[PDB]
Amino acid sequence: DNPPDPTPAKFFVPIPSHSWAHGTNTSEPTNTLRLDGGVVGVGRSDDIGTSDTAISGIIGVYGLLKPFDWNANDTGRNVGGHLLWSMPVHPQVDKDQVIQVMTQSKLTQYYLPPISVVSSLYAYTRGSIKYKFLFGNNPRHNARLLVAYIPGISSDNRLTLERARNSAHVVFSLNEVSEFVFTVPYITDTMWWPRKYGGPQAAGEFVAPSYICMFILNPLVAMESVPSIVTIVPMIAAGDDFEVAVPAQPAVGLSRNIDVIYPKDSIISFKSGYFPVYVGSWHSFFDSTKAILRYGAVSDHIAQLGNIPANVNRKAFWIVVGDTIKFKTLDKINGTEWFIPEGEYTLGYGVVWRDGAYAYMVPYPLTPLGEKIAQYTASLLASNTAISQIRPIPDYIVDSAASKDNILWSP
Amino acid sequence: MDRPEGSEERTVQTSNVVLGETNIESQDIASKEYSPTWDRLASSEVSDEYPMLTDRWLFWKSVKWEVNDSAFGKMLVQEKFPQSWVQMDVNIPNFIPFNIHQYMRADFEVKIYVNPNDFVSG
Amino acid sequence: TPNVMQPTPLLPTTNDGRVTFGEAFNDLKDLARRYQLYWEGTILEGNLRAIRRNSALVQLPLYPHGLRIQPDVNNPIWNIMRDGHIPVISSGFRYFRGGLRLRIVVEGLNSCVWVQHHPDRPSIFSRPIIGRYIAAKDAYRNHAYAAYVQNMSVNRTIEVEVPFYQPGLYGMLNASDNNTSFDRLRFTGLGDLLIGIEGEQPIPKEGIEISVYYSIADDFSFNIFCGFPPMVYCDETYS
Amino acid sequence: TPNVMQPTPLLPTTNDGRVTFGEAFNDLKDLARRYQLYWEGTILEGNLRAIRRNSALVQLPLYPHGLRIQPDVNNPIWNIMRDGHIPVISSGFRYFRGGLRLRIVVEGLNSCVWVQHHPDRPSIFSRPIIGRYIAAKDAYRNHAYAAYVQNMSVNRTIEVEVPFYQPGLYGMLNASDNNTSFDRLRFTGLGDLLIGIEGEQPIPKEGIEISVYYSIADDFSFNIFCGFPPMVYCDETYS
Repeated sequence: DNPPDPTPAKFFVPIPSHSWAHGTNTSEPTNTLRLDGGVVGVGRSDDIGTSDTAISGIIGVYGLLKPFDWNANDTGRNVGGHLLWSMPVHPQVDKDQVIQVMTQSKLTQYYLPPISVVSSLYAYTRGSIKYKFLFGNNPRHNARLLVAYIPGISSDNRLTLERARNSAHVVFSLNEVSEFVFTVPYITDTMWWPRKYGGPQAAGEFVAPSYICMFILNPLVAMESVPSIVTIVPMIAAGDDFEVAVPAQPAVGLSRNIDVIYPKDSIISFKSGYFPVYVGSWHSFFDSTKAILRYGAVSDHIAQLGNIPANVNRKAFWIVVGDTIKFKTLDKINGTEWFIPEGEYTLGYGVVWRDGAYAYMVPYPLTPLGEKIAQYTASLLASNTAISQIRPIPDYIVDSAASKDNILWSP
Repeated sequence: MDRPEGSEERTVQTSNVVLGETNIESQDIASKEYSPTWDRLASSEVSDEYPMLTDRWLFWKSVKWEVNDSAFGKMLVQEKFPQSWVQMDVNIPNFIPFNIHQYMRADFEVKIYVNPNDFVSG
Repeated sequence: TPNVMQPTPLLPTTNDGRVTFGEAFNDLKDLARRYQLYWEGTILEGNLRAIRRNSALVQLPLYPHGLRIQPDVNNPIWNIMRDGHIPVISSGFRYFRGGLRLRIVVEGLNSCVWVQHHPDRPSIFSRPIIGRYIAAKDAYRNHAYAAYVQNMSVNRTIEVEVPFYQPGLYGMLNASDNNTSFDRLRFTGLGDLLIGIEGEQPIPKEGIEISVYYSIADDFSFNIFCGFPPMVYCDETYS
Repeated sequence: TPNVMQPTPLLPTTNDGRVTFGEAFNDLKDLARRYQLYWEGTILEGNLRAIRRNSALVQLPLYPHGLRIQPDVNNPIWNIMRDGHIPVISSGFRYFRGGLRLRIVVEGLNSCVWVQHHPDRPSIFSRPIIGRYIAAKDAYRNHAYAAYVQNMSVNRTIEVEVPFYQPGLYGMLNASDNNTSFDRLRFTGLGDLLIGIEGEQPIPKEGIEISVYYSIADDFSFNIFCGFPPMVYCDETYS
């Protein structure tokens, strides 16, 4: 009995994959690489806690902001009404109010607080913010500060003590007190507030909704047998009513690798798929006696360069700006004392050799002598010199070790 | 202070040792405190506990920081925890509750004592 | 002074009206992410060994904290804006115990592709290695390992779930790279993933492009909260 | 004198017999439309940047009232007859709060295509921009944004639903174009949609054609009724 099934076909729409956006409240079908083909999840115990990824838990942790000294001997700055400290009020912290570590030709590193890092993962945000002020004083020190929350302001262009008292503020006393918190409100024309810093998409940073300012009410007074300087350490945390709206492009990145390729005319690291590279020979290039960068032992496999920008000088040569390789390589040239002793050198310079639509690279040792030889070679190619006259270019002795990955260059 | 004696000072007593404190602490816990259950799943040999020795509070180091070397970020002590191995040459010494055994595990508690004057800040 | 400690609060106002994280918007916002982000680039013929049979093309180390970022001019998604959400989320924690979901896209081929998972293989690399330049005895397909064979004629995106097979209490994320221990090679990564092509037939002239996207799983957990390492703003990637 | 006000009626007859809007015909006629209408044209190789990797080909601003109509001779569907129903329906209202459904068709390619959504991106453009001529730092794929990766070998029409993520009470439709406020860039559009190609491989000689159709959603609503702006008859497009 092989009964027929004339049951109408169903219109179905084929798709390549399941949702890439969905992260919760749904099922994600997949090919589990296990021996058990059922609903399977890692075994746990009390040694291995639940995921600690509650947003309210994390952003409640206090982060440290740029400290500042509070001198009592300063007869000018320590007066009634002076502005000691101020900054815009938002989840992320103003870059100038954060501990920074700069580096030459690298990226600036910011020690962001828990509330700021998380907020940089979401588009909008709202809620009260908790600013804890820690004072490095002893019982002898005494003062009073008036910290205010000015809504709708983002600078201190028109900001004074006698104006800050006209908004949400608090008056703290520094009389045997070393710690206190000023939980600032969330006063906004709207419900959620966009992040001040964000993913590269426009040329403008959004603005914070308010401004926090610390003023002097009764100037700090110390004594002769006590430090006149009292360092103040502002710390930030999110209020119990703090919330983050929508996931967006991180306005932050990891400081594991601070290497970057700015708009600085880096010379493009060949092409993708044409690396790793090594120094080799080419039968169409001076009967494979000279050196070029290959990407494969197979014939007709010379490393091609990517799109060289048209704003680069034709007489210019290049320099390695990243990880490089070592290679062994030329006799003395007529009229000059240019001669390269046989040995192993680190790749540093290079000259572009164009052959139609494809562009290749010619290696040069990282030596004061090699820079000048590549200098001339770059000039000879600019004047369309005979191929046979430019020949006296490093020699090919043997192959060299392959690079970890793509090698960068610069004019 | 206000008595023929000093002020009344709080006490903390463990096995064979007593610690004295005079003021209010500042505390916190590394992670959620618990009871190990997968450790018996790692060794077939019976585990051993030495409360009289392991519960003891020990003093291991005392560092001095002066004004001239006191800068924001200055690391006063940076060591791998837990490593409290002290011997005549750079060489775990059997002179204290320390055991020369292959494996071990325990929860730790660190107390920091500092004794400044009424007229300093930091 | 616990990580959350307010000694003396001076709160001038009442709290803001409570929303649920999904009310003025319609999704519940908590720190869980099955959003898929990229992991690698493209491959050409000149990259593969002379005998490309049962020889994998890619050796992918499995790290919840992603791979070690490497900026290129051919790939601006790493250079102008840093790595995705996942590695910045894992940067504030110490341990993990779950598996990872991998979505893999192979575009320049219409021939069958394989993907294998090696749990016990020591994860001592922070970057994927391709073809000839792969260490020998690696990128050789094994017999009794979790795998999935897929034809590109039917579907050119592979979705698999890599399990958690570590002989330990936790899984360590944010592992250092170059010089050891016994916790950095067998307790950090889920292992290695090998991607190869069923045939030994040469790669098309245009070459093949492999984009690996990944996400977290359900049995996954960020166990211990650590301090956040200093970050870098993507907005300042032009000066 | 409310908008509907009859001071003194002189009705000579009884009313016409009531039909339901679906009786002498079989559908219920009310003002709700999930009818899909076009949004853009085709792209060639010479339009894309020198390094077309993780670089989107199209920057689509999301407007319920459609894009700013631009007549061409290559495209008569805009020239002989004006834009579809949707932008003429939204012309009689002021605010919206829902998401939009997008159906996208890519015909000259058999390689993978991506689509990403940027809610918080300010919608300050009234026309889509392509390749090289796109503003820099735009048409760069982001990491943690709602997206959908699809292979054209399986299906060459992408259907996605763009959500409503605005930090406000309403969403403004019929927004002016050229010179601002804070309501025209973050409260008008749902954001921008980026369409790119997974590979950096060159575009076929014939080029690729992208037709984007869209419709309204269920959580969508035309909140406040405004007067109708003067219309143009399509029937008089020849004299």
